[PDB]
Amino acid sequence: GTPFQKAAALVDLAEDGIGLPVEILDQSSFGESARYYFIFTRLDLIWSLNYFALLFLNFFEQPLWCEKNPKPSCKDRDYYYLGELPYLTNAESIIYEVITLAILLVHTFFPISYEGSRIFWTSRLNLVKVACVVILFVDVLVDFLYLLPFRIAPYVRVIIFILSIRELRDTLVLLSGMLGTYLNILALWMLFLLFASWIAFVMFEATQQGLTVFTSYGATLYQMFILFTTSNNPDVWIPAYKSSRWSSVFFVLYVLIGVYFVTNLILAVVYDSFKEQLAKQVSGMDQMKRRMLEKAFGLIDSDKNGEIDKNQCIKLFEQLTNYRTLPKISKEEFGLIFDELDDTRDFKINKDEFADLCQAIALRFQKPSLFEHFPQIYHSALSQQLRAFVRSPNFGYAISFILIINFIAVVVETTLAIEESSAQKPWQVAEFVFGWIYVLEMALKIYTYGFENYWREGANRFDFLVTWVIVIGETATFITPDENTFFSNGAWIRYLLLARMLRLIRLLMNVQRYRAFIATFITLIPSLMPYLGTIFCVLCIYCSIGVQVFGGLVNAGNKKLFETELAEDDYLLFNFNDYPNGMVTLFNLLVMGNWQVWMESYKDLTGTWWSITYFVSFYVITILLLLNLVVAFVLEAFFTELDLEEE
Amino acid sequence: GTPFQKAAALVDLAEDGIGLPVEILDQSSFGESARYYFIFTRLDLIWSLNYFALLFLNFFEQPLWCEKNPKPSCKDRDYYYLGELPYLTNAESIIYEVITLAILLVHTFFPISYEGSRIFWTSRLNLVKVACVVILFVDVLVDFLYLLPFRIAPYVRVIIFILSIRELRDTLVLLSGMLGTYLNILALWMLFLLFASWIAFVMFEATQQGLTVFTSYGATLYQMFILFTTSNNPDVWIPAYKSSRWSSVFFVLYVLIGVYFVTNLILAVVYDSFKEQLAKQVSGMDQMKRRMLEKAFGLIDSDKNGEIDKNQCIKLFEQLTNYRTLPKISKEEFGLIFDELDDTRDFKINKDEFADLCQAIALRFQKPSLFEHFPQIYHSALSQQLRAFVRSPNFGYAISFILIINFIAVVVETTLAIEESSAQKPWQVAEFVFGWIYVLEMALKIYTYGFENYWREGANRFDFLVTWVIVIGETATFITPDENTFFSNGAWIRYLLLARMLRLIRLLMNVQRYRAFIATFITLIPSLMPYLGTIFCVLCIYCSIGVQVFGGLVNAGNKKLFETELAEDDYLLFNFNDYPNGMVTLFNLLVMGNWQVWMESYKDLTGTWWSITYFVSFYVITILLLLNLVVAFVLEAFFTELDLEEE
Ligand SMILES: [Ca+2]
Ligand SMILES: [Ca+2]
Ligand SMILES: [Ca+2]
Ligand SMILES: [Ca+2]
Ligand SMILES: [Ca+2]
Ligand SMILES: [Ca+2]
Repeated sequence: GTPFQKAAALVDLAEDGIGLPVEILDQSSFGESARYYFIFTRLDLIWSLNYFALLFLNFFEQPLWCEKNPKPSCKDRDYYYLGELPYLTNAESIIYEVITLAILLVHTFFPISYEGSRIFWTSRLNLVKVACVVILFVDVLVDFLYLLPFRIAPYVRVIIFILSIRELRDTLVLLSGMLGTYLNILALWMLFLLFASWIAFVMFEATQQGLTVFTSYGATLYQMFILFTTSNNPDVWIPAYKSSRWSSVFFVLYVLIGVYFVTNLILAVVYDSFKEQLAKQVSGMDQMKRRMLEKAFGLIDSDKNGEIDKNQCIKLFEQLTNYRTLPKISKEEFGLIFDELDDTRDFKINKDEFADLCQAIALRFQKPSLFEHFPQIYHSALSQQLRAFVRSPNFGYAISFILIINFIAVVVETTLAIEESSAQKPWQVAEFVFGWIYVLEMALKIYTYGFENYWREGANRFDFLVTWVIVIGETATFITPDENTFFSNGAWIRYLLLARMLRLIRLLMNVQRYRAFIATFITLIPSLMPYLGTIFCVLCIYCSIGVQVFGGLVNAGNKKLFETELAEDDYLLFNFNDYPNGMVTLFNLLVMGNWQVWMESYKDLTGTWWSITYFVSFYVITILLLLNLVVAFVLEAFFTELDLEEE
Repeated sequence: GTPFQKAAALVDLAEDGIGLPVEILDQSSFGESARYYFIFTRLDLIWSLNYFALLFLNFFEQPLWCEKNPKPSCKDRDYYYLGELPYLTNAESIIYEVITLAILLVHTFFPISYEGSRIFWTSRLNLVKVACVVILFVDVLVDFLYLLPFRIAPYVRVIIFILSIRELRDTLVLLSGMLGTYLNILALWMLFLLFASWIAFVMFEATQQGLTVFTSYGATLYQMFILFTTSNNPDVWIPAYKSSRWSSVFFVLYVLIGVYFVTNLILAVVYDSFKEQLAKQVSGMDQMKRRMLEKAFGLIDSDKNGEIDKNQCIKLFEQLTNYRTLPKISKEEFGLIFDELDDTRDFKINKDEFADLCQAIALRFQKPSLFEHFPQIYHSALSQQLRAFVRSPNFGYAISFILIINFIAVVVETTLAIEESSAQKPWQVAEFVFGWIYVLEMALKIYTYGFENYWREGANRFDFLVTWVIVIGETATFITPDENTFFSNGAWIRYLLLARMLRLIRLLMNVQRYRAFIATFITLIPSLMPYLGTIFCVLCIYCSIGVQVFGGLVNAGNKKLFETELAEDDYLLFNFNDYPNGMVTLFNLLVMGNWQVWMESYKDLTGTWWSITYFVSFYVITILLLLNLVVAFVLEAFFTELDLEEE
């Protein structure tokens, strides 16, 4: 067993908790596990595609209320206000499920090769994975045999997706940590609602407002909760205002105190609890990483000199360069990283000085063109003058001028968006000219900056891609002047218009203050991804629940639906019949926009007051816990960067 | 001229920028100015009452649209949806205005006595004050003569009230400072709205959504601005969703980006700018305060020894204690203040050590009963055991037990809130007993702690007041059992029930985690008062404007009003006919609850697209700038208080 291989495995496990167990490092037959692990990691993209396909299966699955026999079969996509996504027949669903299950079974049970036997079965996460996959196998086998209270496949596959990604698991652990403090603050919020509703119930006992709205304590509590959400602020206390204008003072006090005090208090408590949870998790990961790096360093130096020389550290570099989970490293980057790692400047790396490897490896991003093969062309008087022009600050001025002229052309073109394509050809030719000038611009920029220097930064690659896609689109439009179903259609023209509008957005980066804010947003989006994914999974679970319980109560032939708020407001296309319909309905409830319309209506269709436990629990878990968290991150990023400029 | 008098004036000016001018300190005839200033400050409560009466005059003034001759006179409070506040006739209005104007004229022109002549006419604040008062005098004289485009008195007296209070002036200066940054971020927000609306206009050109909602660029910009506030989130893009379910992706992107990027960015920018404004203002005030303290210290020490001996420093306090604008100081507190001021512990105060006078004076709040006059009663065997009981921790346990019994009794009372008073007398006697037990409790607490000890803290005073207030009412209810219009009325019984329920809040006072949050809420409001006052003044200005322009367009006989959103939603009692009606309508717009209903409707009644400039500006100035600032203070207070414990 080569010690450098064990050190490379330890570095992989030090970068993140995913890796080989520490209990297999010194045991015999180490390379056999290593090769199997490497082959497994070669297919991470395949595994990711499989998991995403497993999740996206739910969008196309036939709803359970179609599994029965409604009086019209649900192929009439308009009767039940469904729409726009196809349904897999039994054969398609079965073959798709079998494909996904085969890939999942290979993925789940493959670790047994490189984890030994006892280690695989002694891990809680692996036990949960195997339990989920065996439940999935039993469920699909039952489906095959039948061809049943309900199908448990959506929930189990969503759980598999959640625990297949490290970030979602971390988010769930953090939410579990927060749960206690969240329940504590929820108790105070509930006490405030209960006392305020009791006060309102007693005050408006025999008044006109107590005979239409606050009929009992339960109705008063319900309406006061809705009012706390400010979804019906003027509506709820119109009778009180009409009977006595002084009654509005109490409701103004309630709304103001509730909204500002309670809402901001809940947000602050959630942010504090999540910050403490992050502190604990990050401390745990940091200690694990430090311990793993210490073990690796102790393993490497078998001479016990205390420091690592040049050749040994280089050898470690090409031993660990084989992993795909670590950043790519070049040849001279080996020496560059070794030089950067040295802090005491002694051509050697200390035990504590080596504890900064993970940060150091992905830190260079620097350093030469292929245009210097022929020096008779690159070094010329006209070439030199053009090279002087390209870095001249007036080059950006000229580009901005061309962009403004393009802006004028696009605005005048959109002005005549009603007239037919008879007079559109001169403008199309002009935009062809503009696109080809932009192509000349990018080609000249490549011809100046070189190839690799042009490819180092990512924004330049994005500009590269957008320029090519827009120019190939405009060429496809131009070189085919005859009518065709792929070039004379208005959709292609609209796409071309949007392409020019994005190219005109490019202009907005001229203003430094706006460019800073756009850069802050763009940098923020990757860091907000795990929480958005957790919200997406929660919406998936709630959509499964809503299709299960509120399945087909909204129809075109229902009688008691047309007396509800949903039909009167014309939201009947926002329902829980489909999976996509649930995806959009939970988005509409996700913003508190007329959110009580659904809760009022489905409570009527279901016929029980228990159904609101679905929506209330949705509001309490999603809006008060997750969205508050997202808003907290957005505010924190903006506040930190804002303080960063003046600091 | 006594130097100690000049030092006292300088210390008064060092506490806050309000005081005598610095240019009269060395001039002859100081006591004449000092006595006039002292007499003036003796009437600060009268001045405050006068200013508040001037501000509250607007609530009762007859609306201008009544000064004309409508077909029915506006004494019909039901025809124009007015109500509940009386109108002053011409004589009452004239006499009230003359009284207020005379008092304010005395207040404004009095500083001429103690400030010389040139100094009074060389201050910008005095110049604007005299301009406001002369404009008010001209306006009231014109009103008297007439017995006219519009009445300028409301705005003028609102500005007089605004600049009569130092905190409102400071808030206006800070808003003027923020105006530039707020305008920049508003420009960015407007660019976002403009381009998003253009993209939506060209996307949905010939679609069903472009033929009903996005008819033109102006209508699209209007609807997208409304959608930015999520006031009509599902409503606006129903046609797009019904024609193509994929069109919802664009609107989901727009709404999410708006709500979670732009709104929070505006909030962060406003908070950062305002925090910088506080930094500048507080730095200026602190430097001015230190300069004034240095001048005072240089003035007092005429021996130039560099430190003040004890007796002279004590003598300074008898001179400076005559001002009503400085905290009260007791005779024996002089030595304690002198001891606390001394940091180097040398029985003397240094030049730099004198910088902490304003902080030190209002800092002691410590240091004894009158019950010890007879020692034969207080020092008794039973009295000693009672003293042991009262400080025992089980005393609070017994109090809580009594409170829980009171809870059970009052809940059972409220259950039988429908039955009349025959069975209500046993419960009335029960609450008679409970209130008198609480009276025994508070009197016993006085007897064990003393009188001044019972009076030092303010919460004890509040408990004192509420105990007497509730017990006098409960005893007046019982001692007069016959029917009366002041004791047998149901309103009095309801007041008694609310008083008891408010008393039961003490139970929540026990839970430490809830106690901290309630304490933070109580402590925050004193610090939030100037901003709420600024918002109140802005609402006053907008109410004056709305009554002026949207005066009587909402009637019971209007034809085009019943085709608007206002009448259909039954908000007609929320209008701008009155001043109180404007006070509540601006509150409903102040919270974004169905806020576009008014803006849609008055745009129809006025018949111009310019009227929305009233509401849009109201959104831009109040909600984006002021309410965001209030939310920032609430968040900051909660966050700092929460982080205090873990630190
Ligand atoms: Ca790893
Ligand atoms: Ca070594
Ligand atoms: Ca070293
Ligand atoms: Ca003063
Ligand atoms: Ca002295
Ligand atoms: Ca000293």
